[PDB]
Amino acid sequence: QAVDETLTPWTWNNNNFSSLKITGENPGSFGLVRSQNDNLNISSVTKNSSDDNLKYLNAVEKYLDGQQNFAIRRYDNNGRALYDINLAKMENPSTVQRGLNGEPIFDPFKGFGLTGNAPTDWNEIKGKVPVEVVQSPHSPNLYFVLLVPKVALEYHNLNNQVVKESLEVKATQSSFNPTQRLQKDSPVKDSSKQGEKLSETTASSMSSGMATSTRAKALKVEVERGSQSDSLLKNDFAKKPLKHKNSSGEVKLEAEKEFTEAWKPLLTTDQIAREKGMGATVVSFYDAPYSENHTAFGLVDHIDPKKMVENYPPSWKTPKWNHHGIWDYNARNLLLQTTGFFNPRRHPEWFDEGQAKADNTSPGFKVGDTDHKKDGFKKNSSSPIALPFEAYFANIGNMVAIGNSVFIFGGNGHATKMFTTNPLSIGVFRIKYTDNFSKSSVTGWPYAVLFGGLINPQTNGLKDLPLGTNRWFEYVPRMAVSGVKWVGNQLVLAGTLTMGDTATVPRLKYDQLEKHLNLVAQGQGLLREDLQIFTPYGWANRPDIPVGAWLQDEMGSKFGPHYFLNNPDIQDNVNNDTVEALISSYKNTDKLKHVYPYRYSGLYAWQLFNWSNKLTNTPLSANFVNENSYAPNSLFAAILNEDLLTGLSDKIFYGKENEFAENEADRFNQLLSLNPNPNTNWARYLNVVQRFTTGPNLDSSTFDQFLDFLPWIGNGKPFSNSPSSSTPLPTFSNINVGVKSMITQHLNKENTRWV
Amino acid sequence: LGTIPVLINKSGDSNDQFNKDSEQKWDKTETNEGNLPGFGEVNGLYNAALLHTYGFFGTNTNSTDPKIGFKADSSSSSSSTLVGSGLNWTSQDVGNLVVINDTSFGFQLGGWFITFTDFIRPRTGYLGITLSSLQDQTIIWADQPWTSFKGSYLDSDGTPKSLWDPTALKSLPNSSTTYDTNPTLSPSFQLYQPNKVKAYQTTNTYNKLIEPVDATSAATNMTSLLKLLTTKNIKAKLGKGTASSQGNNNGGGVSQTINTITTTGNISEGLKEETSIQAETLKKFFDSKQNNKSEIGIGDSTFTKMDGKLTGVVSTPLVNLINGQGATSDSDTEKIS
Amino acid sequence: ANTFLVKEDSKNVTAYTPFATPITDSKSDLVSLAQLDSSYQIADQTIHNTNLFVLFKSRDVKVKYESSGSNNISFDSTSQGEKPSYVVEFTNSTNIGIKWTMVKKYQLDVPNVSSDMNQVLKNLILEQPLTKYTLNSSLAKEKGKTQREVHLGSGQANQWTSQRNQHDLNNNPSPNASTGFKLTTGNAYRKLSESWPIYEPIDGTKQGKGKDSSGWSSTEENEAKNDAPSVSGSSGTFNKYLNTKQALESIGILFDDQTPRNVITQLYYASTSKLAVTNNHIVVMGNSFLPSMWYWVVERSAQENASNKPTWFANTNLDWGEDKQKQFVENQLGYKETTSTNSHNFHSKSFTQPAYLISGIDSVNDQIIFSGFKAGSVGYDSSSSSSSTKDQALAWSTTTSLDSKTGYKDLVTNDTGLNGPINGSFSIQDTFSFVVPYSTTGPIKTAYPVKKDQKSTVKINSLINATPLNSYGDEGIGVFDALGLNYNFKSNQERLPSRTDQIFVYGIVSPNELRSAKSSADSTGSDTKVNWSNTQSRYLPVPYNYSEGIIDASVTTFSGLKSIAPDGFANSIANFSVGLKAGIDPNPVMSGKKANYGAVVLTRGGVVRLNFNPGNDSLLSTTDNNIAPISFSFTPFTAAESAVDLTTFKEVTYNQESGLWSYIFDSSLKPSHDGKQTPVTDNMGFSVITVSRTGIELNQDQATTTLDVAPSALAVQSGIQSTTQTLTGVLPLSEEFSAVIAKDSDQNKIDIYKNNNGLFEIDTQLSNSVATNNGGLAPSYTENRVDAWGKVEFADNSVLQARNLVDKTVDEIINTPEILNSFFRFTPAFEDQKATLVATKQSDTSLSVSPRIQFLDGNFYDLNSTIAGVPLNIGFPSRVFAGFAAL
Ligand SMILES: CC(=O)N[C@H]1[C@H]([C@H](O)[C@H](O)CO)O[C@@](OC[C@H]2O[C@@H](O[C@H]3[C@H](O)[C@@H](O)CO[C@@H]3CO)[C@H](O)[C@@H](O)[C@H]2O)(C(=O)O)C[C@@H]1O
Ligand SMILES: [K+]
Repeated sequence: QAVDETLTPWTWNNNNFSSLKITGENPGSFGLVRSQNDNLNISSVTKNSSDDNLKYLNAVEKYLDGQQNFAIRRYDNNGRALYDINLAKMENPSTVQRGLNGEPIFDPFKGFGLTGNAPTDWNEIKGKVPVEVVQSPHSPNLYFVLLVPKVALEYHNLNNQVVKESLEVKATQSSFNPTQRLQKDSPVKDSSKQGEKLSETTASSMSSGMATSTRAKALKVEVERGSQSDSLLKNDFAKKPLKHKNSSGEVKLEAEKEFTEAWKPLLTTDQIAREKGMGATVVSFYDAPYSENHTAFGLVDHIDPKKMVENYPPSWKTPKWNHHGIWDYNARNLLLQTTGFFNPRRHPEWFDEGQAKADNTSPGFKVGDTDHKKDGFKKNSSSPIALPFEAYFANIGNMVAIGNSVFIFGGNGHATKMFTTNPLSIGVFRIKYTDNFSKSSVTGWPYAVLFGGLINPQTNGLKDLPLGTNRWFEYVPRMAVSGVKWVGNQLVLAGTLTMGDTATVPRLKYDQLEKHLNLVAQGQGLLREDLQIFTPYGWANRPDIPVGAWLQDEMGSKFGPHYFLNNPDIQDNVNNDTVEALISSYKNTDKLKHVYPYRYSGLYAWQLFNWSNKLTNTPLSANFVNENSYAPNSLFAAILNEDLLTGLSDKIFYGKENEFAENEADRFNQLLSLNPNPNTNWARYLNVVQRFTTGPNLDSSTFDQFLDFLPWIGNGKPFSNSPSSSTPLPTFSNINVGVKSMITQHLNKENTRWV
Repeated sequence: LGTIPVLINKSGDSNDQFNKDSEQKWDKTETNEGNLPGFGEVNGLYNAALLHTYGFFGTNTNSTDPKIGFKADSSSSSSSTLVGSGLNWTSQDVGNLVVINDTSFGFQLGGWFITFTDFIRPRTGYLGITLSSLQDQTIIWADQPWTSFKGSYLDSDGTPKSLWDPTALKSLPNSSTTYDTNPTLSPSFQLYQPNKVKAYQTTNTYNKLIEPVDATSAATNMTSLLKLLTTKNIKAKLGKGTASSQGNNNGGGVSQTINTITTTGNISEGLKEETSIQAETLKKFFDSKQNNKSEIGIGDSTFTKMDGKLTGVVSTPLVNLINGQGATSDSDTEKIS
Repeated sequence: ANTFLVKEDSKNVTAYTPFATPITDSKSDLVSLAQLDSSYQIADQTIHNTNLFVLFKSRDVKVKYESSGSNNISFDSTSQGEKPSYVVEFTNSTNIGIKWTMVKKYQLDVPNVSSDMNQVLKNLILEQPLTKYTLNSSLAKEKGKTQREVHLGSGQANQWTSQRNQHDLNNNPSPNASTGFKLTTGNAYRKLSESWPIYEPIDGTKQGKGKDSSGWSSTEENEAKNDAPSVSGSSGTFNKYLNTKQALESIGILFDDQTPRNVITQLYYASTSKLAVTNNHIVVMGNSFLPSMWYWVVERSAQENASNKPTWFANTNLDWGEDKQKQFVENQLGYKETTSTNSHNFHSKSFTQPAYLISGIDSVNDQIIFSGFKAGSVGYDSSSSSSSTKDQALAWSTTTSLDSKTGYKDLVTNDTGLNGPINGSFSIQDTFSFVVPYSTTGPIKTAYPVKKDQKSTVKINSLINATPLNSYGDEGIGVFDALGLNYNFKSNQERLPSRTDQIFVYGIVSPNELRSAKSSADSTGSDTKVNWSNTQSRYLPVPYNYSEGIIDASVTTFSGLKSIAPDGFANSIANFSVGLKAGIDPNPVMSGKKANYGAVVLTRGGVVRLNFNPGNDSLLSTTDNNIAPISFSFTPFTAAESAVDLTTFKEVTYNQESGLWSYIFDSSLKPSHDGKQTPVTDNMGFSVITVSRTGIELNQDQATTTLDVAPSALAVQSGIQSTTQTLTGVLPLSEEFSAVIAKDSDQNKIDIYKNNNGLFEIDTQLSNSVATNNGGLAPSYTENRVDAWGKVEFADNSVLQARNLVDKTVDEIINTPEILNSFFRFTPAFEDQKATLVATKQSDTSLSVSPRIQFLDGNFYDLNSTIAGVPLNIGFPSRVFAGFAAL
């Protein structure tokens, strides 16, 4: 009960909490404290080869219960300690007694009435450590605290052969070489299947056009359902005249032949939900500084992973698949990349089997059979997105309270991060109270649906950032979270955020991988880098040409009229007489589409402007999404609807409006948007953000001027280089680089003099 | 965070060196003597300028020339790789959100404190951001640097503040123990691959895109660069890797953001246009202010030392307590009972 | 009036209490009371200074147009179709209950027609009305002649540069710009004396007869009929033609059996749809469904048995924002010339924009606000004989060029397309655009596509479209014009407006302005004109995300554009607007400034805010012409508001306490049958959209006298909706609560919806509490229950002795309301519901107390409360306390 001076205050790395300021009727502080003692040899808890992690983690918690003490003492308004609150050790623990209207029975000098019995699950809460504390905005003397297993603090002090990196260091006995891990060999035309390519348009409709040319025509693509029980009648997007290399066996993503001791979670999402001692907990409690009965508990809630994972969007059951489907799946697998939008080859932190499922196989859809008409149907999934131990504690921390409810926005991830492993906050939990605080409820939702209302009007920074989405939640935003607080009247969020993947929107020609090793390694999970890299000489004409169309100039002797290398100077001129042969005739239908005999080309900005998940002026608009970031690559802060965050229902209901197409005939005429069904409610959650910000309130090259103005912390020198013949040049801005000249000779040779 | 990578052909090792002088021509960007890569470079920026700002060649960052860099040659086929900046910070190194008044708020992000002062009420001619940088070389050149940050808080004199302790750092998961650890798994390490590239044209060098070649055996020609992938080997060649860094041996204590007024971040003479392009008039407006950044809201955080360990803070609406010490008799209230 | 009026049907208005109960005997057949026959129905109604103003129109109405004589428009007296529409003023004669009695009755007569007017009307032709079931491809019309075919001819664009000076087309880079669209195929066009068909073509590019009246009825009408036969419970194939007869009846088209009545009749019947009332005037305007060509300003002073005359819109000059914007519209109305003969159109006879699709109409202070869409009007060559543009409409994109100096003023005053075609397709370098890249020997000249040779002998007559598009031509610029998809390539990408297609129009009209209009309408002999100088226009396209699969980066045109339109329309190209409503901000303004007011109106994909300056009753402007007229703001709908079927709009209320607009949609308004004659089965239920204001409003503090950012609005689908119940009425009791009255089967039921942080949800316990009235006007009181009146427990009498209040007298206690709040403990049924005790002296030694309790509407009720003067007799208790002293 009374104060013990042997426990000293500390800051947790994952949320940076250490104290709460109490406000209103009796001010003061609560703060975290721990025992001062050194020589914490956790490696003495020996791990055998013949058993799983759970009995080891329970032995580490039992060891830490002996080796350390933790508590949450109260202080007065000047910082004098009042009472100790070591939750593992305090005398006569009880819940608070209630009147028939749910109110706690109280009188300030006596304190609260105690029932004389502890809350539910007391036999497994007593081992947990408290890590964040908050106060009710509307109810007097009422507080909330968040608790975790002590391994969520000690994770980096556990022994290194179980708390591994996602990549091995190796013994380097043959000397080191970074090319030995990379799957690298490029695909080739099939020696026994050359003829299944797209057909050339034998006659093309006039459409009241007039001009003509000698060049080869556009290529037809057709899809239709037929009458057969398990096959289409046509499916030209599912053609496969390319195949992988043989180099002492076939080159492919095949985890069991690469990962000899595959990296895996400390616990799976279905373990943490059922092993009630390993899940995080929130409790309500009551406190008064000068009473006889100064402190007692309210109610206990589990921050259950299933209350987050069962609220993932329907597509997160099949993270190896996306709404473009068969052609995009094949083009990614041919380039040895991650298929879908979230697979574990890049993102193992959210999967219960970690690296052991780092493959493109069995994506929840029928693919790779002997006939293009037989591929392209929905089936059972091989691996859904989960919430395993490492991602779970990155989704814990950063609390706030609003009305009769309290929240958890997740941490920065420094609970569970490793040098090749990037767990993050992927959303928000809420805990809600009912029957005048007699009862409670718990839920959570991902940022992917909560950010769905973002549009270009909602920021004073730059426009068109890779933050857009559509009717399928295949864009997956996640954050290292700085916190949530009241800025005067406004509720505000801050941190760092994942964009969509900007490094792989431009795409390679199929054969050239052996001269582009970094650009494939950056897609392979071997290089975990999100920065954009200059590589234009090896890109194809468009990111979205289907794999059946590519093999139209294997010699390069026609400069590939339908598909060739991205050089900007040798683009086909549409002029105005040219269009009738190359586009101004090839009309599409409800079963027929075309690939044009036109040499498209352009540099990195034109690639992103066409195929990035850019923001726009209206929500759910972004039909193109590439892939999701390794790590946070944006600043982020936002203003929230605190009312709507209080008003939204506990359970999100999705429906068939968020499902991928069941077969490819529904993919050919695929609906871009739909109204919510009568039973569903997902569209209500889109609007929790009012406004957001990302950097300086500057436009165009002016922003590159700010990038040049700030000092580099390693030497105190600005990247602009101007504060001291043969002087050096700046890096970000173009001012004083090279020479001035007039743009009057460029492109159209017009408007430049005045506009 | 200071962790943009740079592209390299050449290390500080014997006969592998690249020079600040007689090997780079800033006045002649039309030819290979300007050393622009044309392949494998980070988008939007320029590599040789970034190498100069890092000081990988010349006496800019160290008491003698480290001789690390990139060169374009017309005599032979050549090899390169990306390498790190020498810094180990990362974008997950974000600390406490703190609110200063009814409209202004900020947070710690690695070696910086950042403030979003105008987000609730924007204005014309204001850039909307302020930034304060840490100075301590013992923190900035550490191997796991964010572990030295002890928390950030609002203080009752009207400023945000933070705590640091140079005694809090620890070694990597192993000390190499018995073998030459070239791939030291660490927060700025990556498995960067060889890029192999054809000879540059001696004149009219950039009239066409630069052409890469089969890199699948290229690693044998570039073993010095493969050793330079680990940040500790970059720091060693920059003279930062050991006690040659100097400064305070201990020196934990308190850090504070720069002073501010209603004029701070007003750049209205660098904003808008009437003669030229807006970045160029902002560049003119910045050039006379390179030695006076604090009125732009850009600068270094002030710092004071403390005795003993820093473990954390606890906070009240009147006072902040360090390790739980700093309380007072409340002398203005003694006579009331 | 402490009541809500509910239109139970086409004839009956019943008054409801805040307890969602009818006031007894209040239910009144306003048709019968207006001494109108059983063919009349209520179109619109409004309260002004506590009297009820009703607009009635007749299903029996028959109008005629005879091109000769000159009382050209008249009612058809023969049979029984002399059935003009009436406005009627009713007053409540009783102070207990509701006895509506008739005060003033005004007939809405047919327009006078001048000579100049009747020459345009002779050959005026009108497009068949757009419906629910009209497709992008139904609208689409066959592409007309190129500018260089019209002029030079069959022949070459190798001579385009030698020749364009000899036809006033100097420096014109657009030999292939379209001069418009063919009237031999598509949507039926018809004169005032003809009838539209019940059949709409699926591909109007192929399947219509357009203005080919004679061709329709001898060939293509039998095809349409055999392909698309009316139901008869038949069923057919609908390969070439939808059959929209029931969708037609739905939007107010009238019928002798299976044939619609003449155009002039449907014009009149639509024209008398909406009303508004000021101290001096009744104004009457048309619906959002047909174009209207006239409106009424009735002088409320008008003698008892008079014939109030409508003012033509062709005689009503608006300010479109800048003179150029007027010229754009007037240039494309038709060919003007002193040189031509019998070639008469609105432009050639010096009329202005002749027709609007009106959103609706309201009054604030003594001001009429209106808004709507410019109904497309263009010239068409009705020539007979080798006329190249024969049977062709003369229309062109007027969309601002790429090089246009940016900033609004510049954009809308750009000389691009001003006098003729300029827009088509352009492949500069390798960057496709439909819009001219620039607008050098000298400056670019545009000309009207009637070749100099035929200038004397040509016949260009006026038509009106069914929609806000001028140009139906099946080229790619038409889609981009209609969808808002033309953009510049500068360092901002500001969107390039049209000034002829998709043009929204609003204003505020002063009582002097309504006075000219009445003057135009009474004008002896010639056409008198009216200037309305408090108006603006705005390019307001339908949203591009209400379509799919548009090509960029076989260009997509109207005949191939794919609709995904969620808002109850097949088509995704023609904008629509409905339920304009004004309202006074309740939010205080700085003293010595007058109360703020706005209006809002729904359009496809968003709510529009109109903003006013109460100071001089003007549109809000700001000094800069760079920022765009600050009188208008557009806030786009989310998925939830986009999903509401806008063709089901029933009514819009504004509440001055909440400062909130309620838009009621009733799905019982859907037609019985599809265009394929399939029974329509989602005709059950209703929906409410709540509009609020957003931004910094005028005159908060010294800073907000000046504004350079337009205030806007926000439409939220509130949560009050149903796909099961039949609506009677929605009573917006308060910001926190709405009462819905509905039938599940056939009896009325009361649901209460409670606002939870911006989202309304049913409260089943409060619904049951409110609905338990036991046949009374208000919810029961039960002592032992937290009901609609909360719960009141009285102190025991023994409290007086314990607290020494026996030493206080009755008069002391009775004048000490804080003492007598200590005589009960109150449990609210909803948060912040309040209650007090009213005290009454009973003897020297004793008093009684009786609770005064707030209901859902924020109002206090007690034993003596009335609605409409009728005691509610709710049943609050009384409680004696006794033992107080006499001093
Ligand atoms: C909307 C429109 O008509 N655009 C036309 C453009 C436009 O004027 C420019 O792009 C603006 O910079 O002009 C085009 O034509 C110019 C050339 O025409 C050639 O003649 C062709 C003709 O173009 C074709 O329609 C039919 O065959 C003719 C040959 O018999 C001339 O030989 C050449 O010198 C140019 O004048 C263009 O952009 O090419 C046509 C566009 O439709
Ligand atoms: K009661």
